[PDB]
Amino acid sequence: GPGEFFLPPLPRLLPAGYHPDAARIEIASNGWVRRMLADCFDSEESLLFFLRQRNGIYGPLTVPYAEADRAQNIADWYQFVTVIDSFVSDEAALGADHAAAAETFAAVVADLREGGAGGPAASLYGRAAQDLWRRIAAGMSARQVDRLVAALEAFLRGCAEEIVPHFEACMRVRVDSFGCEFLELLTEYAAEVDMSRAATEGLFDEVHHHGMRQLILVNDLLSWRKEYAQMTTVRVLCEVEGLELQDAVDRLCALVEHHERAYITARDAVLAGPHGHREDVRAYLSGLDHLIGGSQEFEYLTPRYFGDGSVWDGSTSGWISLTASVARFRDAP
Amino acid sequence: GPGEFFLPPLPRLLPAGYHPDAARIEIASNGWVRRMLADCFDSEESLLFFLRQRNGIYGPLTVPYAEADRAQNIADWYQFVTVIDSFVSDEAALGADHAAAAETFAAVVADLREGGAGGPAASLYGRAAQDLWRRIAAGMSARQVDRLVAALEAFLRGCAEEIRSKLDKQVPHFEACMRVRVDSFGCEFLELLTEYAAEVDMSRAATEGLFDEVHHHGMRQLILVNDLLSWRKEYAQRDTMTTVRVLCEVEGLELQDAVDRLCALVEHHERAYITARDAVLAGPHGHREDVRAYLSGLDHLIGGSQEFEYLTPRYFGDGSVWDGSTSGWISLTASVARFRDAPAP
Ligand code: NA
Ligand code: NA
Ligand code: NA
Repeated sequence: GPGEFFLPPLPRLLPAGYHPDAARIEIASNGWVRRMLADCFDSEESLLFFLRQRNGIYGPLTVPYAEADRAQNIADWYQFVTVIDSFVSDEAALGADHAAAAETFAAVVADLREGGAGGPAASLYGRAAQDLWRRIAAGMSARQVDRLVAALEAFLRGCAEEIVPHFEACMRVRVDSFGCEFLELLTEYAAEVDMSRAATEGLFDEVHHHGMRQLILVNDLLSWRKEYAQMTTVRVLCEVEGLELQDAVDRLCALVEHHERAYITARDAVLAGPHGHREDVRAYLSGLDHLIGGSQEFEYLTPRYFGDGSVWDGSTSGWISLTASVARFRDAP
Repeated sequence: GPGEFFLPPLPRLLPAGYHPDAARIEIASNGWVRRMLADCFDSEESLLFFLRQRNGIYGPLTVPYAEADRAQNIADWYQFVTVIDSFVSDEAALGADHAAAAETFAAVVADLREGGAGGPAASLYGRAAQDLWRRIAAGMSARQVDRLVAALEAFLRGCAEEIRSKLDKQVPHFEACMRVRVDSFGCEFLELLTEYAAEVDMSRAATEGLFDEVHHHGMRQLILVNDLLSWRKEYAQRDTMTTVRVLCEVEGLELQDAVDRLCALVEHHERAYITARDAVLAGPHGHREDVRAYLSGLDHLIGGSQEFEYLTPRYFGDGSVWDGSTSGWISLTASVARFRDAPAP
């Protein structure tokens, strides 16, 4: 096996800012995870393992421009989806199997839209979902709440089902599963805009295609240690195309740059076009800029990817152990 | 011995603010610790144990009003002082007889005194101290630089007295404990660094004793809160210089009685700090922008130090993650601790 690969400097063209309250939001998010989601963990050990991933600072890194309340709401949302994704591992815990998922999660979310706790199916996470719905729905248009309903249903269905021929079919499945519709809706929420109409008309089809593909590729690169040990572009290149790891990494880093520059081109085309003068469109596009820059800053930071025990030292390029329990970028092999 | 104690709600009357770049300053401060101090630790794994304590967020929690560069300088200083404190506090690293202790300690003293010298340092502590001195002394008046020299000397005198208290197996009476800890806690450092962060020079006012009451009560508040939040980690260790040990072993109090007494004392000194501060603010210097900036700086030092001490795994155990709770039952025996609303049955 390789045991060690080199991650070169990535373009990092887009703003990566921290919310002015990022450190405090991470702690208050951690507090909310204990209060609302403790029962999803089989012990204090498992909860703290999760809290050590610092998932609570993702929100403030993606929406550094947002009002503190909305930044807290998004930080708690992302911890919530990560807990349910990673730690709610039983059809009993989630409230449905793959068979029952559709009509079950339709009724859970129907109940949440009404201000309830999503009923017996949602027993270990419905108080959590209710608290987030209360906070977030209040600052959303009714169209946005329709979209949140569909987004949360798909997410829980996606979870129930979880219990390639080529690279592009990998990209298609990574895009369908990354939660892009959530990210897009929450970007609108943070920026206090409603892009519901412009988005159905396809104004953002190109910026979303490149934006989300950049997010996914950066994520596949920085999550490769975690995934190697457990559906990802790195695995497709190595196994389906038979590339050496370093060649796969080099290919994916160049692909990050392709989609990053193409995102900027496509964003600039909307800014130059007949909706580009609109302030809400500008605010949304700045939102996506900070989501893309901030997600990558977050992905360097998290012990979810560098191993429980790791503490980021700010290094972003160099040699990294594929296998070691705890990793960091070293300036030599 | 008791297995737990109850920490009642403390007054928490003073502002605990985070620097707007706090998260980022912590990471960069972790980077400085690896670049300058990696070789102070026995391994990568002991370096990570130290980095997991989040000592890098102390700076941004105590000078949230400062410019980012000065906040970074203070963040790095506090991490460095925490390393020095853990080395001199460690009988194995230092020596557990006078002779061996004194030789090791003399090397630490000589290394840190290289900080403000003209020739390059050879030691790990010397190069770290030189780096921090060059960054900080650049933002200081000549009088503040002399005071920085005196602050290091005060800190080292205090460390020497804490070391001797272990060697001689002697718990000080409360007033001798507080008198040592004003040195060992680095109060002169914190005062000067608070002027530096606020970009003021209080050298003249301090010489005239404008802040004697403000300092007396504010520093006592800081030391007492630190003693309460550090007890979990200090309780099994021996002859350490903490008022919890003074009240238990010198004055014969049961742990919970000692804790309750020290919480009453935190509130005494915290209210006396606010009264003393308000007197300066109402007095013939109280309109001065620099005086007001300094006292606002001490408010944030006092509030932020307490916030930091609740969050750090240095106190709540490696692997702990603060949930924001500030009062309740705390285990002395658990490998990780947090405040609970019931005792262990
Ligand atoms: Na902050
Ligand atoms: Na996980
Ligand atoms: Na690192």
